[PDB]
Amino acid sequence: QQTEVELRMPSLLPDDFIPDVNTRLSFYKRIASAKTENELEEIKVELIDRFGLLPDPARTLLDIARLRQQAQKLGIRKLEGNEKGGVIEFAEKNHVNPAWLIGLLQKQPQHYRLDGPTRLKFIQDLSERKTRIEWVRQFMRELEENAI
Amino acid sequence: GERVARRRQDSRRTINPDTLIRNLAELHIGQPVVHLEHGVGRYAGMTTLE
Amino acid sequence: EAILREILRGGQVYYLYNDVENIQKAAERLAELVPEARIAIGHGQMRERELERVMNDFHHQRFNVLVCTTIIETGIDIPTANTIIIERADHFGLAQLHQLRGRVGRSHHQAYAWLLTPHPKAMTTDAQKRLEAIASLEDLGAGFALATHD
Amino acid sequence: KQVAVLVPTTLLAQQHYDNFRDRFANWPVRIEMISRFRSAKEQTQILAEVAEGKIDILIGTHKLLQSDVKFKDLGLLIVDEEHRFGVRHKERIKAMRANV
Amino acid sequence: SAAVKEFFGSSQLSQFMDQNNPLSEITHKRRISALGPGGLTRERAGFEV
Amino acid sequence: SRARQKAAEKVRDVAAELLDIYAQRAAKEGFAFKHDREQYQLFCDSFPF
Amino acid sequence: RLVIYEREAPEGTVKDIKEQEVYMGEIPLMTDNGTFVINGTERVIVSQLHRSPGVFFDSDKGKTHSSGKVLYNARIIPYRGSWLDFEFDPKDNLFVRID
DNA sequence: ACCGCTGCAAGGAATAGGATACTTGCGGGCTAGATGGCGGCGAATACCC
DNA sequence: GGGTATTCGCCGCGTACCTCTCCTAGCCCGCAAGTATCCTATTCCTTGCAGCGGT
RNA sequence: GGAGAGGUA
Repeated sequence: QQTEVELRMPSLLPDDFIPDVNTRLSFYKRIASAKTENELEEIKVELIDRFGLLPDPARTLLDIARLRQQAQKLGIRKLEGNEKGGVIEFAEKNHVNPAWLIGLLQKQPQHYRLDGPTRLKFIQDLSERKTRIEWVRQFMRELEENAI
Repeated sequence: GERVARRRQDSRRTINPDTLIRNLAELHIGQPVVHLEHGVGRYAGMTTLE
Repeated sequence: EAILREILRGGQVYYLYNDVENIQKAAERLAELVPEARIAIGHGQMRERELERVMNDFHHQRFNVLVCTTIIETGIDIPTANTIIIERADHFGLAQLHQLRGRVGRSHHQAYAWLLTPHPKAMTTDAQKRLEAIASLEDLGAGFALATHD
Repeated sequence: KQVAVLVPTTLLAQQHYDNFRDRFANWPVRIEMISRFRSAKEQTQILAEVAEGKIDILIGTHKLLQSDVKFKDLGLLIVDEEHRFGVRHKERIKAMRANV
Repeated sequence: SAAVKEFFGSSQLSQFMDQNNPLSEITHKRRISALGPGGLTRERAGFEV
Repeated sequence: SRARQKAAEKVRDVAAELLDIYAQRAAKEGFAFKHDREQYQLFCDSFPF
Repeated sequence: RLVIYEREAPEGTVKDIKEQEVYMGEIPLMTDNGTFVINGTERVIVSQLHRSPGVFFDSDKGKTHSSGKVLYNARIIPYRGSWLDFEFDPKDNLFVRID
């Protein structure tokens, strides 16, 4: 069920955050089985209540789960990324506006190139994990508003 | 049957354009040079070595 | 002497070098040291339709010595091969050394195993402790005591 | 129950293929090897046969863990020479089929 | 650096300078020691050397 | 290519993955194979030792 | 100057040859006088007086075997190598030993 | 004008090369931690009867 | 047997005082070797088509 | 606390 939003950055629950293994595993199940951003907010508040501050791996895990939550509804089956760019692997029937997609492709041909039927390559200097995260967030947010 | 050993070389003659210059050897000192194994350097003349 | 002792008996030799960059020179040099032997090279970094055919020829006795990497550490049987010669055995684990020693035998013959080393002041200390342990246990069934020592 | 034999090198893959094909040479059991020694056009044929459920013993190297090798009804795994694999390689198949 | 600093710093012949005269310095730089590495012992030397 | 760097910090956690794999293998019950006596004795007779 | 010989060509042929100025060790400098500042303390390395390599004919003057006889020997002491000792037995025999 | 031949061209199959993940070892950095004594003497051989 | 002789290894080698320098090894990480895989260019090989010649 | 060097009687 994980339409992976792997960005080659650590997204997990660190051992110092939650010491015992079983509570970590229970929260992994709870996060990856949650289907609404309201439920992810509930999990986040429960994490903050029972363990305090959320480290960078924990916040990356939660925002990756949120990105997957939006991507499962939209229709991106494998949104990927790295330091040099990334590949959007769509579904058989995605919900991207075609005229808008061609508009993006013609306004930035160096940052959007279709390589295959459902693979769109973007090339971006995503040197920072955070900046990559809001780049993906705004990309997908501008996608979902034009979804048909 | 016998050995099907035909892997002597691959055609590396591709991508040879004006850059190669057909090895005229008229380079002047300080002219930048690419050596595809190592990278970009500055040519500094002909020398003799043992 | 080891290679001639195996050739005159009719068996085959593993000669493990474990360095692909210089294996073509090690085999060419060994083919001058012992001209009576027929020598091939087998490692996992040459093309598939060549390694497969070399290791097929080795089964059918088309050559005696096969200068190999540790791709033969894994359990290749070849019952006629009864002499392994590990060229520089100081940097190998106990498990790897015993596995390499296990490739000879496999039949009613008596099989030797030479672990050539550098000058013993040039080895490290862990290499000395590993070699004095692999040479300490030479018995049938010593693969479990060696494991519970490792 | 579609035995799956996992060996940590291609020479072991080939030798175990030969030994298994020698032993099961009088039974209606189909034995097949998948590794880099097989081509790129017959590897997909082997995967199609296995997923269909017609190869009953599939001897392979680390190729047997690459998430595109789907067994129909896997009932036995045989990890041979396990001291060259690592933990992730040893539960990469145990995770998919839990009770193998 | 180890084999050079070990000889210069702490050896039997790389020794602390006597510096209470100009004479003491200029004659300590000109000693001819029969001891040290590759040489005889301070307390196992006979009557002849 | 920045090999010197120690990358990130455990890009993944293996304690939870291995614990869940073990606790799912130890939770349910595997296949109970049915053994044939005289159909396996032929396979034993194929062994030349 | 690290040479590289290529594998395909016959024995002795230079594929590449690289060169760089490598830093290896800091060596102490003698001052204007003869003194070394090693850790902030001026030290002096004293000249030694040792046995020169070569050949040395010697004898033990009637102080062995209680015979009252002198036993002449001859050492060959190389700068780098194994020494070679000849010596006389108490029966006027000539005997050789190494190390 | 109709058929055989050849050069060319496209299309997929090998093939290289880089990137990633296992095993093993080993060194570097930073921090817990062998050949210049000599006398005396009693015991251990080496030997000869 | 069993006494003599040669050799070998331990034990020993002055008292008191003053000044100075110099005293680190082991374990974790990142490199190397091997092995395996995927992924992406890049060359290579085979077969089918357009143009030209023989009849 | 120990090694190395030098010194006084």
